[PDB]
Amino acid sequence: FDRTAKPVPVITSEVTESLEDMIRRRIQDSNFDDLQRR
Amino acid sequence: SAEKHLSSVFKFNQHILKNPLVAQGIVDKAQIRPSDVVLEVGPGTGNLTVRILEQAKNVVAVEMDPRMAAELTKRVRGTPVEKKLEIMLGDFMKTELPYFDICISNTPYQISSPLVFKLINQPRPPRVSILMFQREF
Amino acid sequence: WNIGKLIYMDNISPEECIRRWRVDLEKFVPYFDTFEKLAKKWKSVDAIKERFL
Amino acid sequence: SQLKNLKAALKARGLTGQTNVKSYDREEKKKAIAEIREEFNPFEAVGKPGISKQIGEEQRKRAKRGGVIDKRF
Amino acid sequence: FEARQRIEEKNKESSDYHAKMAHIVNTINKNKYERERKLRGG
Amino acid sequence: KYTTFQGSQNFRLRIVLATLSGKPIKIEKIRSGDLNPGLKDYEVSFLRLIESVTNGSVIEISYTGTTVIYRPGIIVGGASTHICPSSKPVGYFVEPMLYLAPFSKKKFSILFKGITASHNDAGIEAIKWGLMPVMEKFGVRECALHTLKRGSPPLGGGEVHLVVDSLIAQPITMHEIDRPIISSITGVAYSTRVSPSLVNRMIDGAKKVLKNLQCEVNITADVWRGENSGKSPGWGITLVAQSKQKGWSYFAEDIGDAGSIPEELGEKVACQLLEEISKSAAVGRNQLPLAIVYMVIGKEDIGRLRINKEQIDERFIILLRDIKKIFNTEVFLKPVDEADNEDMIATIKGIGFTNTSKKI
Amino acid sequence: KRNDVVDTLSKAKNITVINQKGEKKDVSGKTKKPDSTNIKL
Amino acid sequence: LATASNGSLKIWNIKTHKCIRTFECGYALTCKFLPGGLLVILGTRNGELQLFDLASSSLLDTIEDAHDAAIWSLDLTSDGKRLVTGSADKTVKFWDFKVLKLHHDTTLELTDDILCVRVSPDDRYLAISLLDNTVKVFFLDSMKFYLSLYGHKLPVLSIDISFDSKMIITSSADKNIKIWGLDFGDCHKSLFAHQDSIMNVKFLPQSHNFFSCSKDAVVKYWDGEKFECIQKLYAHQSEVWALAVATDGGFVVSSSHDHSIRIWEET
Repeated sequence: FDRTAKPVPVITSEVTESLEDMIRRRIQDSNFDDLQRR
Repeated sequence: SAEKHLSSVFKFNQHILKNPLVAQGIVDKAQIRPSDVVLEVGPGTGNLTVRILEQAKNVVAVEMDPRMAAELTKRVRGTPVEKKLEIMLGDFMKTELPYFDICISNTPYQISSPLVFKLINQPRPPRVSILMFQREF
Repeated sequence: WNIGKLIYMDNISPEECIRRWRVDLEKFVPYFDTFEKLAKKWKSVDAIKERFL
Repeated sequence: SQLKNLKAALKARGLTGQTNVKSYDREEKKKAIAEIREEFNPFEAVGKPGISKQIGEEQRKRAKRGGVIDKRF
Repeated sequence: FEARQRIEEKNKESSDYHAKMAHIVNTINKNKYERERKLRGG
Repeated sequence: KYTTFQGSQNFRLRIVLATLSGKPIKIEKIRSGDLNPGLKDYEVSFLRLIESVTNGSVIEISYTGTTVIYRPGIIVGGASTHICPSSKPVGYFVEPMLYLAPFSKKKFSILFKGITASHNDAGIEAIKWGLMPVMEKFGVRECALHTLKRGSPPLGGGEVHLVVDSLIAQPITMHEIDRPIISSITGVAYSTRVSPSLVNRMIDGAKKVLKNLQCEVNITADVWRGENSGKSPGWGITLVAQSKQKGWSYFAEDIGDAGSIPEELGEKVACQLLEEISKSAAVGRNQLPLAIVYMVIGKEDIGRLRINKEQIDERFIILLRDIKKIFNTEVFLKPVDEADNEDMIATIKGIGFTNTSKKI
Repeated sequence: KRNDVVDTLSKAKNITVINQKGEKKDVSGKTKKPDSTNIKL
Repeated sequence: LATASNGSLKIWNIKTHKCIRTFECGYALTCKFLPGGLLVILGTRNGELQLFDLASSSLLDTIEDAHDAAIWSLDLTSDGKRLVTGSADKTVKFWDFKVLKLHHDTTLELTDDILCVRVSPDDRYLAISLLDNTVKVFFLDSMKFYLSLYGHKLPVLSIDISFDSKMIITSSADKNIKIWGLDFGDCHKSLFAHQDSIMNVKFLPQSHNFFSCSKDAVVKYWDGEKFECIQKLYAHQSEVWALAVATDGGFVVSSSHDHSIRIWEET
């Protein structure tokens, strides 16, 4: 049978590793999406 | 200072093609081997100098306008092909060229016809050279 | 000794067959003579000039 | 708190600071990077039991006519 | 768990179908070892 | 009941020939007298490969491992991965699949893992440039072998992908009664995890022998380095004699061991190929079995292939006897009218084989 | 913006300049340049 | 132990730590013992070959024109019958001892000077170091090219061959010690052992472990299998010039530009 809604994700280690790599890569370049004074 | 000397030698005061397909054809005709080395001239943005970096062991590029060369450096800084790439300032006619197995470059049309005979004269010339010229010439 | 007959006479072994009118395919590379013998046999490239252009 | 410990752990293994200091092999450094990364993740300081589900999905991830029947002893 | 596998499977077959149809509508209206050279350098 | 065979001789072919014919076979007394009797690991792995590409087959291995009963199914194919044991390279497993690819329900996309070269088996380039051209001559338009990794012995680590897009009812009837004229010599000299200088040195040795010829010589330098060079350093050379007039090829290949001189290998392999031509009339020996089988499974029509007397050896005899036992087809040889050479013409009637597994 | 360029030519090491005489020099203005004895001795 | 220096060679007993005999010699670059320690053979910068008999306390015979250029390196076979000379003339000359006198047998031309010459203990292979940063290994018996080693920034100053003979270590002015397998010529791994160049590197006998000495005056105890430094030893203020290992391997002697020679003994 099919399912109506998107299943809730699980934070497995591979997803954690992939997420952490992106976080590390962003800070290597200092590419930060943060608010600044106008 | 180093900066004052650089300003004196060049004041730091060319239109380029954007269609990639012809550039791919230019690369295909050269058929550069990994063992073989290439001399680059007037590299410009470095969209062409990266292609030769992809298919050649080593690349040394000579640019007319020093600013146009400098940004080419910034493009390659911190890249695997950074070691291979080299840059030069001042016209190729003027200084002895490093020995190269093929000539691929964006030759200026003013020096294009002079360029070819230098290749013919220069000992150990490239076995094949691919260049862009004016249709009439 | 027509070979065409000898091949289908299962009683005669192939090694017996080959000699009269004159090991395992799992080895793809076929049998060859010793290297030094082959090298001498061809110090010239004659006997094949017909095959090549 | 945690940042102080992480700074100390990197400094103890020499992962931070000046390299040209005047007056550790690289392979061991990568081992330290692996150790500090796994040590400083409490979710995967240690978290309470049951907060992660990893061994669950992995078991699930592990979970044609005719075939060879091999009677060889 | 089985729900997620189905979503992935249904996504895959849908993508494969549309790619095939893009080909059919394309058709109706050289070197097989080139990538080896790139893989040589590593 | 079952067509019975003896020993491990022609193990892959007898299984393949059974699969193409659909006739069940029994192979018995496999290494009965040996200290380690029965099937080897790589032969067992080959049987598993046969199952992955067929459906409905029944394979029985005896309690002692010295007898195999094979009841073939239909060739269905599909995408799968095969791990080749270190005892044999990938070519051991790729070669039999070539006999089956054009006659499957679905395209084979088989991914092979393991060592990619040996002294005793077909190498990659032997498959790619040495047998694959032959299948093209027989009607297989689309077929390719892609090397995702090279793995030299003993640790291997190579990766090769076999893709045969062309599905055909049966191979075209063969008509080749002339000696193809060699137009040029090509080849590939390859190395893994080592300096490029070695590849240049094999080419130097091969060129030394073959420079005396009148035709063009161009050997590719295939140096593998980095992550993609496998787990073991190694090197080898393959040469191919090409006949562009009718797309015929002759090839020799070998790899270098520890203690071997790169130039000597180039000289030997150059000194190897030039023998296969002298022993060949229309096809070299190492692709003859592929050619012979294809004509047998052709349309019910007399195909003609020219062979040299040097090619009719014990290998050729056992091959034909195996075909007759399974297909009942006989290969007839007639003299050529010429006196310059002593070649033969092999005339084979096809059985009218058709790919019934494929969609229409 | 020329000065920022000029500093960029100074930072990278693989840079060389030709004078009007044809000599091969670095950006700083100094001419850019094994011995069997020195390496063993 | 024999200490070769400009204008002076001396042979010192380890127990005494003092000279037994002293021999007048030239600007010697390479020093070697003949089998049994009876005689000492040296190579000058001029290129004249010097052969001393320790018992005699005097030179046996000098061959002024044996070699035109400086004898950079010298090595001998285990039997000692065959002697190989590596030098600046870019030709390797093989010398055979005949009753004791030295006679030239053959010369092998090379494109580049032989900075270092090493012969395997089994005498199956012979290694040549060149200023071109390329190490050429020849079968000693057949005198034919076997394999090559590339990639060193600067010429390899020292080559050593393991007891098992499957291993070749090459130390260079590149300041990286590289570990090359003989069977196929592959590099298993490369070590930046010393900041400055590693003048000499030696295998501990009957072990894959190797000693390294460099201009920074360090002596390091490195295992090939582990590829890491077991221990680090500093005792010389100035650069250590050469390192010699005992046949047992129990003790290793090192000499430095500070004119102080020190024995490192295994405990």
